[PDB]
Amino acid sequence: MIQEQTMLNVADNSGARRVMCIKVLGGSHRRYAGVGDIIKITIKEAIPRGKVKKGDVLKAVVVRTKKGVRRPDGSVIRFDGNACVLLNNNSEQPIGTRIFGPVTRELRSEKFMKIISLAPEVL
Amino acid sequence: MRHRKSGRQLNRNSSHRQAMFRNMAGSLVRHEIIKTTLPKAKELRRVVEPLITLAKTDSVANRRLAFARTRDNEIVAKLFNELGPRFASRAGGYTRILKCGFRAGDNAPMAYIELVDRS
Amino acid sequence: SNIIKQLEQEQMKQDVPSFRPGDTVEVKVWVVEGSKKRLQAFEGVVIAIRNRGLHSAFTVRKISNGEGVERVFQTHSPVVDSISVKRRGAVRKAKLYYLRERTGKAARIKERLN
Amino acid sequence: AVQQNKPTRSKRGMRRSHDALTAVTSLSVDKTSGEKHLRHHITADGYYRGRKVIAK
Amino acid sequence: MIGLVGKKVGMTRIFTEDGVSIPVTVIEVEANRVTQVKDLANDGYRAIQVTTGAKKANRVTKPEAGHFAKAGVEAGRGLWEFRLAEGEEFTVGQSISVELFADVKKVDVTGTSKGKGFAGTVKRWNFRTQDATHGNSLSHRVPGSIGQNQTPGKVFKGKKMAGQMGNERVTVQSLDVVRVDAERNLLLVKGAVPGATGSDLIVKPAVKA
RNA sequence: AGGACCGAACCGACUAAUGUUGAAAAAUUAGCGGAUGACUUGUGGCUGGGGGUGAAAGGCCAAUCAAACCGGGAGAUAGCU
RNA sequence: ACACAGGUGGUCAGGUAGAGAAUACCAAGGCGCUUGAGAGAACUCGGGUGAAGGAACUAGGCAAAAUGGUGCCGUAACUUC
RNA sequence: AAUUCCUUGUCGGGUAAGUUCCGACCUGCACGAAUGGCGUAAUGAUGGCCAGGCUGUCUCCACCCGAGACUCAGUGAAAU
RNA sequence: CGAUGUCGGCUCAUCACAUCCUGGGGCUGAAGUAGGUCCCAAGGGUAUGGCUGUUCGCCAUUUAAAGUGGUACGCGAGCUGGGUUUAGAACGUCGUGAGACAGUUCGGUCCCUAUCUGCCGUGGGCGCUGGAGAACUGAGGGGGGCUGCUCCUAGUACGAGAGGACCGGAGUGGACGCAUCACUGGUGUUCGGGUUGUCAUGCCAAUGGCACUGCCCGGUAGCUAAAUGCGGAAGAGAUAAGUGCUGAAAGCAUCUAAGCACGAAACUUGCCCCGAGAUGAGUUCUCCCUGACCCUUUAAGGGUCCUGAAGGAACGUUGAAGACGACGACGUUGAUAGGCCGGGUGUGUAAGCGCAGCGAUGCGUUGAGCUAACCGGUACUAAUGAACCGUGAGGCUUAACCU
Ligand SMILES: [Mg+2]
Ligand SMILES: [Mg+2]
Ligand SMILES: [Mg+2]
Ligand SMILES: [Mg+2]
Ligand SMILES: [Mg+2]
Ligand SMILES: [Mg+2]
Ligand SMILES: [Mg+2]
Ligand SMILES: [Mg+2]
Ligand SMILES: [Mg+2]
Ligand SMILES: [Mg+2]
Ligand SMILES: [Mg+2]
Ligand SMILES: [Mg+2]
Ligand SMILES: [Mg+2]
Ligand SMILES: [Mg+2]
Ligand SMILES: [Mg+2]
Ligand SMILES: [Mg+2]
Ligand SMILES: [Mg+2]
Ligand SMILES: [Mg+2]
Ligand SMILES: [Mg+2]
Ligand SMILES: [Mg+2]
Ligand SMILES: [Mg+2]
Ligand SMILES: [Mg+2]
Ligand SMILES: [Mg+2]
Ligand SMILES: [Mg+2]
Ligand SMILES: [Mg+2]
Ligand SMILES: [Mg+2]
Ligand SMILES: [Mg+2]
Ligand SMILES: [Mg+2]
Ligand SMILES: [Mg+2]
Ligand SMILES: [Mg+2]
Ligand SMILES: [Mg+2]
Ligand SMILES: [Mg+2]
Ligand SMILES: [Mg+2]
Ligand SMILES: [Mg+2]
Ligand SMILES: [Mg+2]
Ligand SMILES: [Mg+2]
Ligand SMILES: [Mg+2]
Ligand SMILES: [Mg+2]
Ligand SMILES: [Mg+2]
Ligand SMILES: [Mg+2]
Ligand SMILES: [Mg+2]
Ligand SMILES: [Mg+2]
Ligand SMILES: [Mg+2]
Ligand SMILES: [Mg+2]
Ligand SMILES: [Mg+2]
Ligand SMILES: [Mg+2]
Ligand SMILES: [Mg+2]
Ligand SMILES: [Mg+2]
Ligand SMILES: [Mg+2]
Ligand SMILES: [Mg+2]
Ligand SMILES: [Mg+2]
Ligand SMILES: [Mg+2]
Ligand SMILES: [Mg+2]
Ligand SMILES: [Mg+2]
Ligand SMILES: [Mg+2]
Ligand SMILES: [Mg+2]
Ligand SMILES: [Mg+2]
Ligand SMILES: [Mg+2]
Ligand SMILES: [Mg+2]
Ligand SMILES: [Mg+2]
Ligand SMILES: [Mg+2]
Ligand SMILES: [Mg+2]
Ligand SMILES: [Mg+2]
Ligand SMILES: [Mg+2]
Ligand SMILES: [Mg+2]
Ligand SMILES: [Mg+2]
Ligand SMILES: [Mg+2]
Ligand SMILES: [Mg+2]
Ligand SMILES: [Mg+2]
Ligand SMILES: [Mg+2]
Ligand SMILES: [Mg+2]
Ligand SMILES: [Mg+2]
Ligand SMILES: [Mg+2]
Ligand SMILES: [Mg+2]
Ligand SMILES: [Mg+2]
Ligand SMILES: [Mg+2]
Ligand SMILES: [Mg+2]
Ligand SMILES: [Mg+2]
Ligand SMILES: [Mg+2]
Ligand SMILES: [Mg+2]
Ligand SMILES: [Mg+2]
Ligand SMILES: [Mg+2]
Ligand SMILES: [Mg+2]
Ligand SMILES: [Mg+2]
Repeated sequence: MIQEQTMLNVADNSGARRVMCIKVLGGSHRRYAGVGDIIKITIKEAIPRGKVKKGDVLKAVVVRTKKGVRRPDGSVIRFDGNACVLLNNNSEQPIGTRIFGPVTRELRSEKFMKIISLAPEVL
Repeated sequence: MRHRKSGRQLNRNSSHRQAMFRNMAGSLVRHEIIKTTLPKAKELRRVVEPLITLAKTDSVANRRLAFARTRDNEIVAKLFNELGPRFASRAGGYTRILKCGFRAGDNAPMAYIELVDRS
Repeated sequence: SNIIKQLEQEQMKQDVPSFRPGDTVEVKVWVVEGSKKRLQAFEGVVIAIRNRGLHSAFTVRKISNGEGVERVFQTHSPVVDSISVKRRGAVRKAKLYYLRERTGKAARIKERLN
Repeated sequence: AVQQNKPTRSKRGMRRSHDALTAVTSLSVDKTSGEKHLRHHITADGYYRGRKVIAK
Repeated sequence: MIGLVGKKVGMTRIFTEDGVSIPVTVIEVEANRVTQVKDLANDGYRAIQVTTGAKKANRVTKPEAGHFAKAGVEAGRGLWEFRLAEGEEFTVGQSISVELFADVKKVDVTGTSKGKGFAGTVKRWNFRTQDATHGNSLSHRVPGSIGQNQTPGKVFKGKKMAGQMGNERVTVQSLDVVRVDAERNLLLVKGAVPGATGSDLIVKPAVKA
């Protein structure tokens, strides 16, 4: 359940460590973003020599939330870290190539089939 | 709104409500009939009638529960030694409400509450 | 009521092994992808149990890949396929929410042996 | 927060149209003591539905 | 098309084979008993009048019990009336089972909603709280401004204000029927119908095709 | 040792809510400042209105102060209402 | 102006916890603050809790929240040392 | 600049984005040396700005405890 | 000018259309994609932040779009008090000076219990031409009306390629609204436990009081959203702009003059709710009442006694009903409430006793004990015999029947 000004965490080897959501995408007045969603972020903190850099503005895809997802049985898969995976602004596809931590079954699509392939654990 | 709720508030906060019924239930059993207002009388039933329900089993535990409900040794005695064997075959309903009209000073609806087998 | 319970009793799975909080448990759930019903395992600590008969459910917490994953299975759901107690434990409080901040050493719970 | 005219006393009667009281309809005559009392209330002598219930 | 009168038993869930948890609402529907057939020639419009349930025989009034005895049917807890579509007719004492819904796919459920008492504008019309701090004097939940300065110098009809909320008739449309358990007289509909447990419901088939 | 520090009484009065025909013609509540000193307080005493007094704001001088209060000239005058 | 949530100088100094006349529960002692009875809507006042986020609110982090004790360790620029 | 009219000066930093801020520039409308100049540690219920922390301030409000409101009895105002 | 008290924000709006988005067209220097402009069209929709008091502006980043205006530059007897606009103070400037500056800066009291209209609700009264109880019709009145994206059609038409459709269909989102509490959660000062200080129950033990519910940890019902169901339509009719057919006036031509077809989120329907106080007071069904008399200025009259129906209301127990009223369920033939029994839930293994242990404590008895609003039962208590109200066949005029 991500809104603006939300600090997130980085789930790959892209280079950032701490980002912040600035815009939920996919519709006017869209309050919240769960998993499988594209948000615009800045970068608060990165490694000293990474593919991205402090102050870059780019998209991301949300993979782990604290509020968790739901399932058609009524089950629910929470986490502890509101974490995301960075994306290109144009090709709209991940930047780093080593996904950290698990992801969920809702993430898979033709859009994000690469990310679940690089993920260690698809719940 | 208060849908499906229970209990009364009686224009008193919760520590006073619990302390008042404690003082009242002991004052009931000491006299077996008292005069009070009707909403206080309809609510006292949901205190004393579980105490009489507890009076049907003289364990040392129920001694310790009923003293924790009342804090009065004399009431603890009169419950188990007398009211135990008195109401010993009644499926609840140990008390009775009798309405004596209205109070003089403030028009409050007064009612007598008594135990059933007082006579 | 007598009608609702009559409908819950015809969908409860009777074969649920009983357990308590603080029981390390492993759960096999069905995962369908393509036309493949693989049977994914999942294993962790029961930290909360909500009992309402048919609607009864429980919460399992594990630490996967440095991340704490809670997951709450509807008990009588047909997507869970097997529940197996691995390690019973001796906890005292009925819901173990303080295991959302104790990690590693303090996350350990001692084994019930009775 | 205040009137701009004196409201007429004809309005004051109309405002007090619903302020009339209401007489007690039924008085139970006690079948034993004979005295009249409020239905579902006890008498003034401790009778209720015939029998003596409280020695006052 | 005609509908059926039911009572809201409560909400539960039905798992499918595929692990889909469908939150159903249990509406029992007892044997609806037609009391009177209206038409054009005496009444101007074709409709039936049905009853359901049973009632205390020493409760029903001689005007009301005389109406049931005219039909020759057992007295129910209330009467309801359903507009016939054409080519759809019934006799007087004919009963109706819940097997009418045995082939439908969506239904429409009309019931009296719950009553939330005297509700403020925040709860009723979904206004906004004002600033809960920064010096708000006595105005944390009020509706603010209600009109304009003098030129429409009044307050308009149907302005959203405080007041009564709920306890009124509503209808939830196109609910999905799940199961018609005709033997124990149940009806399983996906989603939540209005009204409290045990209130009366009017269940018609889908009006939108 | 200290116009030292923290902090009660005491003395204050920064913010906020309340109150605004109040409980109150300036207060309560919750936080706040000083608290061995240029501190605070009690009893008595002096300074009188263009005067007093003022770590000064035209402050304060009996709920009133760019001139107190009370009597008088005085039924001041009023091209205004 | 009141049987008014204000003001009013001095003297007394119990117990336990506690540095303490803090504060908490108590002692001696003194009260229950002179309309009540119900109800448990809006709304207001005074409060308690909060999913996910954490100043995005807003003139302004106002207010709330949070911090808080003792002992020990460790402690930057700067400096009138 | 507590002073700059133009003016949100320009440049730099800061922010995703800065009419504020901080640092340069001097084009000082109209600084400037006891109606003091420029520094200045400490100090401040001081002004502006930033960060962390925390949180119903907010998204977006929910629920609860009381005191009122409300009904009944007694009393019984006010401005206009 | 015997006061119409103010900028901006907030909260609620409402209207216009000079249309921002969506809809439909015409033309294009319109290949397609895109535009461009014009015409019809107000139905709904019509961002969030950074800056500063802003209005305005600029910027970021979205969106289909981030419309323009009116409404005392809408809205302080609704809030705010930043700006401006008092008294303090200071700078620059001006003035010999007091002071002054649409110059700047720091600081700076926002009252009002609603009488009427208005409105939101909800009652009482009476009417509706005998009374009563229900059920409706619908004269009307409100509400509702948004849109993205993907895929198919199809890399098709197109195009030199780049690129890339119409139309039609499926799917899925955003926002909003209604409902609901089964799920997920929140709350749950009445349930349960832990624990601090202290005091008390003779003491130990066990409890309890107070300390913001002492502090915490969980949490039932209910209520709730962030939880999850549903909705916006399709269609009809009649149209706007526009497109036509036939077709003269006017041997031709012509969408029109006769006639005829089509034509949009607009119109009227269709959907939802209110809805016979629709005074024009509607309709249907059921039930109830079949007394004597006197009196006159014979009347739809006055009085007397008789009679008291259907039913109603009061009362009482009450409610997922509720400010009060109302509404609903029930009043012994009775499960209405409380209690009780059973279950269930939650808490998590009571007390007591035994053991172990110097002890703190641990183990056993023991998933124990406790358990609010739940569930299913139960007349144990309280829902009185009643009384009260409402009556006595329902004016007149024609008409049609019927005798
Ligand atoms: Mg109840
Ligand atoms: Mg006047
Ligand atoms: Mg009145
Ligand atoms: Mg209700
Ligand atoms: Mg808001
Ligand atoms: Mg105020
Ligand atoms: Mg307030
Ligand atoms: Mg106004
Ligand atoms: Mg007008
Ligand atoms: Mg000092
Ligand atoms: Mg204070
Ligand atoms: Mg000090
Ligand atoms: Mg003198
Ligand atoms: Mg003075
Ligand atoms: Mg003078
Ligand atoms: Mg003078
Ligand atoms: Mg004089
Ligand atoms: Mg004169
Ligand atoms: Mg007094
Ligand atoms: Mg006093
Ligand atoms: Mg002392
Ligand atoms: Mg008093
Ligand atoms: Mg009261
Ligand atoms: Mg809170
Ligand atoms: Mg709690
Ligand atoms: Mg929170
Ligand atoms: Mg949290
Ligand atoms: Mg900022
Ligand atoms: Mg903002
Ligand atoms: Mg801001
Ligand atoms: Mg600002
Ligand atoms: Mg603060
Ligand atoms: Mg606090
Ligand atoms: Mg400037
Ligand atoms: Mg710069
Ligand atoms: Mg200059
Ligand atoms: Mg010089
Ligand atoms: Mg000089
Ligand atoms: Mg100078
Ligand atoms: Mg100087
Ligand atoms: Mg309250
Ligand atoms: Mg004027
Ligand atoms: Mg005037
Ligand atoms: Mg005015
Ligand atoms: Mg137009
Ligand atoms: Mg066009
Ligand atoms: Mg050309
Ligand atoms: Mg329109
Ligand atoms: Mg339309
Ligand atoms: Mg619109
Ligand atoms: Mg902005
Ligand atoms: Mg406008
Ligand atoms: Mg205006
Ligand atoms: Mg103002
Ligand atoms: Mg100001
Ligand atoms: Mg001055
Ligand atoms: Mg000045
Ligand atoms: Mg000069
Ligand atoms: Mg000026
Ligand atoms: Mg009426
Ligand atoms: Mg409409
Ligand atoms: Mg719920
Ligand atoms: Mg529930
Ligand atoms: Mg919960
Ligand atoms: Mg709950
Ligand atoms: Mg203690
Ligand atoms: Mg002890
Ligand atoms: Mg005490
Ligand atoms: Mg307390
Ligand atoms: Mg809790
Ligand atoms: Mg249509
Ligand atoms: Mg047409
Ligand atoms: Mg045309
Ligand atoms: Mg032709
Ligand atoms: Mg021709
Ligand atoms: Mg549409
Ligand atoms: Mg029975
Ligand atoms: Mg009972
Ligand atoms: Mg039970
Ligand atoms: Mg249990
Ligand atoms: Mg034990
Ligand atoms: Mg205990
Ligand atoms: Mg055991
Ligand atoms: Mg039961």
